Amino acid sequence: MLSNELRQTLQKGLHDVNSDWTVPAAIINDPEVHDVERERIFGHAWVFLAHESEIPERGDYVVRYISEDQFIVCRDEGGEIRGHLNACRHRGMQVCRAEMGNTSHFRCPYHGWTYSNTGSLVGVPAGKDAYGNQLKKSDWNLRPMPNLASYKGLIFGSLDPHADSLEDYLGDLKFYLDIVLDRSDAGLQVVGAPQRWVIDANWKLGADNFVGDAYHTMMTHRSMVELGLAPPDPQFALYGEHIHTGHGHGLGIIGPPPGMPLPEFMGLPENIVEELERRLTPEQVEIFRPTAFIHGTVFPNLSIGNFLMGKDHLSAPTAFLTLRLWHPLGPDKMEVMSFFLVEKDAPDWFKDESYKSYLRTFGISGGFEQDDAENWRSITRVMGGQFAKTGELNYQMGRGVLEPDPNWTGPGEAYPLDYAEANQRNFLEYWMQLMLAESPL
Amino acid sequence: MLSNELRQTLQKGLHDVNSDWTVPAAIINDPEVHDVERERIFGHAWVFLAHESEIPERGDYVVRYISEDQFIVCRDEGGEIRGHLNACRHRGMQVCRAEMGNTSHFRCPYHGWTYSNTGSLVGVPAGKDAYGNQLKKSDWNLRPMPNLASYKGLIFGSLDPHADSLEDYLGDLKFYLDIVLDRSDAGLQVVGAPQRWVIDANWKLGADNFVGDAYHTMMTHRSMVELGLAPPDPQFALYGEHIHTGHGHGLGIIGPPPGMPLPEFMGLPENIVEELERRLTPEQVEIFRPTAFIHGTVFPNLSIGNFLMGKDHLSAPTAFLTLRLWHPLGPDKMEVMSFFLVEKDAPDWFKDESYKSYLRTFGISGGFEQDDAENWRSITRVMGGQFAKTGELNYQMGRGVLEPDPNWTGPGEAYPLDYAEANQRNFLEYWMQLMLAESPL
Amino acid sequence: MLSNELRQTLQKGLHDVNSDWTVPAAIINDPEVHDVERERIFGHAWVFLAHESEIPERGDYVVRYISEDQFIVCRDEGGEIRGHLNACRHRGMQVCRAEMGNTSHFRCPYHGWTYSNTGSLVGVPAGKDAYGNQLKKSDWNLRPMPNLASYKGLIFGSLDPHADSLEDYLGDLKFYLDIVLDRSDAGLQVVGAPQRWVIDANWKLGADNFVGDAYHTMMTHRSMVELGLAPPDPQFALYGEHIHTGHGHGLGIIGPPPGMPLPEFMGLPENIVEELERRLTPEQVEIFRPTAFIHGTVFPNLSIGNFLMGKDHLSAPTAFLTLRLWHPLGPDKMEVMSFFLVEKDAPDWFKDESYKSYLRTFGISGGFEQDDAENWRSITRVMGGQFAKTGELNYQMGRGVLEPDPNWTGPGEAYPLDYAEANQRNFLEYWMQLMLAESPL
Amino acid sequence: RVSDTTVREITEWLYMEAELLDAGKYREWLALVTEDLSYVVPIRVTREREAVTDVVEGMTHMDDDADSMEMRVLRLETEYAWAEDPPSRSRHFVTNVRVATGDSEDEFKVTSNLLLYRTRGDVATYDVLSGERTDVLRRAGDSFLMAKRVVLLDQTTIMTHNLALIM
Amino acid sequence: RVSDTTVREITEWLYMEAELLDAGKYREWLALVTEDLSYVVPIRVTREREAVTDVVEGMTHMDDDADSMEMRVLRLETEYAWAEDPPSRSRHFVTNVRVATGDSEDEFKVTSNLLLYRTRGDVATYDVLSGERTDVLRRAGDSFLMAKRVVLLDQTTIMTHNLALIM
Amino acid sequence: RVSDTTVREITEWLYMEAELLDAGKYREWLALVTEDLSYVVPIRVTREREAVTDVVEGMTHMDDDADSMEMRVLRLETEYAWAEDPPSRSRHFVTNVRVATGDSEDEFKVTSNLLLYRTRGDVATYDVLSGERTDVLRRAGDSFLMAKRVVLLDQTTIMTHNLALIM
Ligand code: FES
Ligand code: FES
Ligand code: FES
Ligand SMILES: [Fe+3]
Ligand SMILES: [Fe+3]
Ligand SMILES: [Fe+3]
Repeated sequence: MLSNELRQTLQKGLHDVNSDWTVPAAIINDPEVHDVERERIFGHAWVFLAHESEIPERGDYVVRYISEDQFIVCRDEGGEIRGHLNACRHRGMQVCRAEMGNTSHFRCPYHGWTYSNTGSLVGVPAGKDAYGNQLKKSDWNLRPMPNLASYKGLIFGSLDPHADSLEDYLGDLKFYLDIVLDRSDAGLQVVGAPQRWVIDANWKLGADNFVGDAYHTMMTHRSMVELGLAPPDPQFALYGEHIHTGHGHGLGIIGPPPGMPLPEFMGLPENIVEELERRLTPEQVEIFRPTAFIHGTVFPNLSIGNFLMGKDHLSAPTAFLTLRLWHPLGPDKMEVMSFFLVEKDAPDWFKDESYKSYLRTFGISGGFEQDDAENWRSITRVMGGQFAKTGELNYQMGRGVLEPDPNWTGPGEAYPLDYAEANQRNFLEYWMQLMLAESPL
Repeated sequence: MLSNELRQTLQKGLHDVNSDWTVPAAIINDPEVHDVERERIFGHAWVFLAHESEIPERGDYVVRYISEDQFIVCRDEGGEIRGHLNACRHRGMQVCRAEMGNTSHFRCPYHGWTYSNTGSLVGVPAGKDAYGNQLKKSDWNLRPMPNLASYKGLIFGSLDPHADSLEDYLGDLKFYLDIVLDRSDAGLQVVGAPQRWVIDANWKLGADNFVGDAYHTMMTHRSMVELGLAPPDPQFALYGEHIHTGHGHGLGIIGPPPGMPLPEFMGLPENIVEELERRLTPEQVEIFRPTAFIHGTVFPNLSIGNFLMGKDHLSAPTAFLTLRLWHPLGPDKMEVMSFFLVEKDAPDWFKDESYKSYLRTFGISGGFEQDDAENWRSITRVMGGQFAKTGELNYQMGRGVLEPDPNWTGPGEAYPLDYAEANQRNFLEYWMQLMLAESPL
Repeated sequence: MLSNELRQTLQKGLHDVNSDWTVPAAIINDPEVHDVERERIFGHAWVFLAHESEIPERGDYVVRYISEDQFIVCRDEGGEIRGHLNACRHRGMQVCRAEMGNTSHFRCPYHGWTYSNTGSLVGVPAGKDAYGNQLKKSDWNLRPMPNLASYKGLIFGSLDPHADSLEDYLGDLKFYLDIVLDRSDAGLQVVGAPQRWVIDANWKLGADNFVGDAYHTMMTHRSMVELGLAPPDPQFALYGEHIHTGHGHGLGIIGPPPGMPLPEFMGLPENIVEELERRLTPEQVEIFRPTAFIHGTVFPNLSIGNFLMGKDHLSAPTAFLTLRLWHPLGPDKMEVMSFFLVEKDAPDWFKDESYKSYLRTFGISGGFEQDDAENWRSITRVMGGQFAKTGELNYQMGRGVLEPDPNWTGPGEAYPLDYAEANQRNFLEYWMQLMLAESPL
Repeated sequence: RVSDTTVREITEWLYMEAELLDAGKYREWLALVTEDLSYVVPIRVTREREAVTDVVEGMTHMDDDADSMEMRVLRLETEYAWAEDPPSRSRHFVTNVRVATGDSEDEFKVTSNLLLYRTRGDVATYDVLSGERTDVLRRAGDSFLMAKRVVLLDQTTIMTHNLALIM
Repeated sequence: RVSDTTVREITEWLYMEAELLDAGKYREWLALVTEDLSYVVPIRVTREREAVTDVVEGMTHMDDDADSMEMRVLRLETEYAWAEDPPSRSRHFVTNVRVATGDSEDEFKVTSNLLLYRTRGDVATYDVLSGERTDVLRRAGDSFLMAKRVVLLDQTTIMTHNLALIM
Repeated sequence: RVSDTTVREITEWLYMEAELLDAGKYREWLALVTEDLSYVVPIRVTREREAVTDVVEGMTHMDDDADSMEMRVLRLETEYAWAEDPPSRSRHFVTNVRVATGDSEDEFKVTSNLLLYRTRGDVATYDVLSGERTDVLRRAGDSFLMAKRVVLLDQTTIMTHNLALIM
């Protein structure tokens, strides 16, 4: 149950988010918030696990998470995608202690119960001598992820057997995910593995940032503005669109100003442009055509960056795509999992260039993200104070001014600029609704 | 008070343990379980502290624990065994900051109150100038262990002044403890000190393993089977007995198969065999005669291993005895204290051989125990997941098959093989009864 | 709310402190105690932050704490002393990540909101393009310390907007604070910065020690007695006074015996003596005249040491003043912040001498304080035990003997010796009253 | 095979390098690198012992050349590099130095163990990175320049909040 | 007294030994040991300064000879050494190397400080073991073999979950 | 400029010194210091990169001369030095040793990285201090004496409970 203090705070916040346009500060770094959130958000929402291109062959697996629960995500010997809790049904040992690999079977080191990558318990040592053949193996298969599904290569799981389908949960966001995920015939590939590392910050600060925040560029990334890597125009995000959807999802799309021609479709290779013109609807094509930046968050904790950027201060920019998890470790700690993706049929020159543009800007050593990380840890630290927590966060950007764009051709609630905090407010409104749900939804 | 969730989990557990033969997974790694257990198990049960042979001389002491409580266990200047809370009565400072030693007195470094190793406050600085001789020294002696007792050299303590006597608590287990502890006239000696190290696992996993589990040998210790150090026969534990008693205690005894002659009495030296034939009852003698392995747990967290094993892959086996504490540090952390013991009157050649057999197999660097440790830390980690915690542990070995042995000559509930999980079930049943006890017992 | 257990403990303690003269041991190291204390003590009491001499120029600031809450303490561009919560009103970032410095403005790295050192929000990037000039900047100034005040150079803060004034809170203690703080026209100066380090002990142990404990000198500082640096007379504290006030505050004052002439006024330099004779009342003068040691605690966690001591075993003593914070980090952890202060117009030769006398005795490497730290960490560790926590602390020094001094010329409740535990009892009484206050005071 | 006076010079060169880094002398450090610099920090994943390698192919934590390493230093010379302003306190402990001849004369293969200690601000915590550095050093005048470095950390999930410090 | 070229060789030998261990080359490491090898890790207990020793008599954390060290390596060469499969990532930092003449010619007393760093799996934690190694090295051909090592750790309660790694 | 045999001697001197401290041989260590000894451990505070220095002026964690260092050792020779009785287990890891010529002949400027490891009692925790030591060593007979040491730690808030150990 919620403490009365937490309940009241959430109730007040649910009113404040659309009137004052503020949110209680107590949500950022608080042990009760984190414990309630674990069940109410991470025990119900759909959470990104893996991209299908990470496990392309039969027997391929990666080990991924919903909070502290560990799951084997694999392609089984029949070609089916599975998600198995990594806990032997006998005494709970990990049946896989690697981060990824390929195997036809998972053998528990403790007593040797042997599972197919299908999940089926197929082998029990001393089945006769110890169990008298009484043990019904099909009752002790690896425990499945209660809900597992894919959208365009992205594997999600939910801990709730009664969750809405993934497609309903994504809803109108699907239109925009297509623009990033479905451009090419052969599809996207994760190159190598994600960068994983620990930031002493709450996971929400990363989600909040990618869901709607272009504003921070001018100050947080001022060093990059000076080096010529970030947009120099302080008005850059006025040439864009701020979009949100049901279930907390939101994104922004920014293009160049009228007096700046940039190659269409983020300068993607010719063969990819051919394919996207035929794979996406005309409405999706025209939204994508003048894009320079796409940032968004799929509630709760998967963010997307599709950005056009130089690999150093002397280079012309190239497009790169990254997906990242803000994996919750504690009220004041997360593990970032940052993935670099590129179209499988992109020429090798473009894959290398895109990789470098991603690498020097984002990720653990990127010149942008390293400052983002410093901001989030700083917030988290001061937001652990009892007095600091009685305050509010200001999401008032646009208050008294924002009007929906009547001319936007895509679904969702859209505003004709990308200096706004409507997406962040929508993200935290869904968060608060889930926190207050005594029964799901 | 228990949360409603924990209460219901324990109540359900108490039904499942003897019907489905399962136990809720939530008991392994949980902060509330740990906190309740600290009072309900460790505040009531008898806990092993020291062997008498560690403090043989007047003034000798070791510092030992019941959970976070620290006790001086000493032989005082009158020859009496004492257990004193290691906390000055004035402002609570440790009056002994060494792990062991010899002293006639404990002098508190803070203000210099001085205690006999008897526990009596015998000196107060400024007794006149500061206290005006009004301080009644005998009201401020070191606080005794509420219940302290010995069985055959083993010093136990309980935090509960109204506990059943040690002898009642051990009950029928005494018959079997004799077989390990009371073979010789001069008795057992701990050699040196215990190895002490930290394992990121819950203590119960060590206790569960030693109370009943031979089954794990084939997989956990497969490396040692290949090297010729563990029994190669997959049916080895069929030539044994699985025995439990009231108060959660249990053990297993394994001997060689009919077509394998091994020296009687674990090949103990001739003088010890002489003595044991005279010290133990004919029934005890005949149970011990064909023994190769004895493993057991004295509830809660003292385990025994009396094993016949090579000191390397090239050597004939020799018998060794180890006692160990699975000391509770937190839900996901324990400190092992592993003691090696040998009969004081064994010839020196045997003491050295038995020491090497113990050292290369069990303890911190042992080829068996190092894998045991890896398994327990792995289970503990994945058992912190909220979804993992909603499952069950499978203790169904023998369900629909086990019948008590009508021919067993010892006390307790006994089964004519040692592939069973009846002992683990009895241990957890008692643990669950204690967890649910609103008033003691 | 308090658990029933904690409530009953405190209620019993409130009775015991003045009857038995004992206090429950459960108050030293316990997670619920700490968490309730954070709100009930540190959320209401006046806490020392900085000395005015640390921020002498306009723009000067230091970063200081009330528990986990971080505040900028600065002299603003109009010369006013401010205390600002160090958390941007936007998304809560630290607007100053240095420990000290000089600036006219604080600019948040995250989105560049820019605040005067006055606290006023004076600049917001994209005020027009993002906010449409609808953001009322004067509603989003840095959050002030709810209560901020100074006494004779010492800056304190309280988190309670309805606190009693600093002057009422200090009450009769002001008479004695003057003797240490107000001797000179130009005032005191903090030299350099505090020493800051972490001790694994509860903060109250340091406060307890300085509020009234001279007794510990004979044993804790026995090494220093042997080196000739601590008083060799076991009766040394009989030549002194033990004094306490409302609000938990207390001090001791010790001078030399009749057969030991020491320079008057702690041998302070002539020009400081001249000034003190004219700044303090004759009553304050005559109390200070034969002083060798003054030690005390301003409730909760500010302690004062004004001591006459050798800088090594071969040197004549010189007086030094230290103020120290026992900063609460957790039930079992604190950060000491130890300041050295000296009169600004003291001759330089004396400043250096005083500095060395302080440095070799107190602070992180001091031959006294290093043993103090060891004692406090030792108590803390063993007082985490559940059984240790059911005991009591003995504060019976003087019970059946203490009579108030009818001849004492200062305010407060005064006893004619400094071997007594009345000050400690008074400190813990107020602490217990605050812990039990359901509504403030 | 062999070296001697060269071992000394290379070892002193490593200690001087580490000193520049720990002093925040990034511009000076940048003068120690070669025009064809390759500076890489690979990703590792936990794998069974049987695996040929646990180093990730095609993706990296850091993969710099002379131009990107210049950008890195230029960023730290602005007034806005918040990750390192205020600067970390760091220490590069460089031990187990092994020197071997390179593929050309005038080149040396230099392998050292690095423990990097890091604190920031006034919080009572610290980070440690441990790893092995495999370098190619090239003779230049009477000293050396670094043509190549690979920092292989003994971590999979990295236990610091960014790689804002050069290793 | 004295050495010089010998100091270099011994130092290089120690760094080569550590390198093999950190690469999990156990079979190769086993070839560096002598037929009369004694490898021991003593137990220590906290004692007053007055105590003559704090090292436990008669009991040990590890007390290997050549046969038992072989067994240790043979175990790690099975497919079932679960404690080290998957392998730990470790680093042997070897510093403060002191070399003295032995009891025989051709024998050297070699003392080094060891800090051993260790991670396993993808959990964001690590162990550190610190200690002093006192060795007897014996000349063998143009190199050395280890006849003896005592690893004295700066710990009483050991702060790692097993001693599965050779130090 | 240059040294060589001197580098060896100074390096061996530093390891001999560290060894004495880690063995609690304080009286013997005291013999290594000069009559005009200055031993200091400054305070640092976090500041912006722009600040000329982050080292505090006029206040220190430790500022000893020969007389106060004697007092420090004499304290530890009583039966009552509670902070170090029972003694800590410590290890001075001394790395990155740099030797330069001093202001006089017969004086050397010596800079080394220090990682100090510390445990006490049976509690499963440990402290690490990291820092740079800058020393003046003076020739005395056939060895050296320490005339000056500055220990600059890579910490502002110190992460151990006292400085009862000599660094
Ligand atoms: S825990 Fe997996 S087989 Fe027993
Ligand atoms: S705390 Fe032991 S004498 Fe005061
Ligand atoms: S958090 Fe400070 S300007 Fe946004
Ligand atoms: Fe950013
Ligand atoms: Fe086992
Ligand atoms: Fe003191």
